[PDB]
Amino acid sequence: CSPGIWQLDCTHLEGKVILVAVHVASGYIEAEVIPAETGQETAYFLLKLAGRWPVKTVHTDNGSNFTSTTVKAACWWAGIKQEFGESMNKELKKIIGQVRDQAEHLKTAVQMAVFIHNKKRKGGGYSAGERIVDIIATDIQ
Amino acid sequence: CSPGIWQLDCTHLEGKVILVAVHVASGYIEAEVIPAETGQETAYFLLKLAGRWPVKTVHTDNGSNFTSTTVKAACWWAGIKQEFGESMNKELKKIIGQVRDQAEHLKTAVQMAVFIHNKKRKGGGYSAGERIVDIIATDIQ
Ligand SMILES: Cc1nc(-c2nc3cc(Cl)ccc3[nH]2)c(C)c(-c2ccccc2)c1[C@H](OC(C)(C)C)C(=O)O
Ligand SMILES: Cc1nc(-c2nc3cc(Cl)ccc3[nH]2)c(C)c(-c2ccccc2)c1[C@H](OC(C)(C)C)C(=O)O
Repeated sequence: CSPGIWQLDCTHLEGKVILVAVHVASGYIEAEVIPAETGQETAYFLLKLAGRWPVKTVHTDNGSNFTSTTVKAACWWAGIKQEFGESMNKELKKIIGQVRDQAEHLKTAVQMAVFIHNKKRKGGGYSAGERIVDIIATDIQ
Repeated sequence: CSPGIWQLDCTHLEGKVILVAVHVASGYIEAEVIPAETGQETAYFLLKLAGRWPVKTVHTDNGSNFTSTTVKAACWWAGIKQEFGESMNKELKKIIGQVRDQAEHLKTAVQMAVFIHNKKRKGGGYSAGERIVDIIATDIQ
């Protein structure tokens, strides 16, 4: 599938909000514990994302997430469009579960789990980390 | 130069602290406005970094930055080593200066400037964004 498609959603765990972005074509993840599930947090996260990867369109499973003028301003500025028409959210949460006692804060456990997931070779042998980079460079060259 | 070398430092602007990571070989940047210049912030940032890129060693211009047990725990966990033996900090700040009135918060202006810098083609024609991805994939293949 297309190299500029991302999925963005918020799970909850321990009374906190985890924003999770998946690079659809590769399965690569960025996630962030956010204080509140708001347009401002989402806008900000999108700007961070877009400055790091070529982000053409973003899908979500909660469309209402994308209605705030704040979010609209961020996709306007970065040049992003919504997607209208895995779950890595289960798996990520499987991994957080495993590493939870290795860290005091949920946020640290999240980043441990992002790390584990992104490196883990899918022997059949690339990792998600290796695939996104290969796909985006592939698509340069 | 080696594809797993990163530089990490904190500039100040408007009474706030900006953590800036540079991928040395490419000139690609990740930056983040942090509330305080502490070991905890640095540790956390390093975990985020390492889960996204293959991070072998990290250089800094303030070695004392890396002495806290907190920071040590993060490079231990992610498998990172210090570097002992551009400035993109001028340039980044040039760009923040330019975009400042486009955003209410310093943090947004930072992310705008990271975006601008990472995409900007160095016509001679790749961007920093294109080079890191090419270098890391290059180094896979
Ligand atoms: C709060 C916190 N405190 C300490 C910690 N620092 C210490 C310093 C001393 Cl002197 C003794 C015990 C100590 N424990 C550590 C070592 C970590 C840490 C855990 C795993 C990997 C890297 C660092 C965290 C961590 O939070 C971040 C720093 C990443 C924000 C967490 O959520 O567990
Ligand atoms: C605080 C804030 N508020 C609003 C904003 N939202 C609005 C909603 C309405 Cl209804 C009217 C005016 C509005 N202005 C916007 C549109 C932005 C924004 C600026 C540039 C690109 C994307 C979003 C920010 C922004 O901060 C983040 C959201 C990115 C954390 C900033 O620092 O300027």
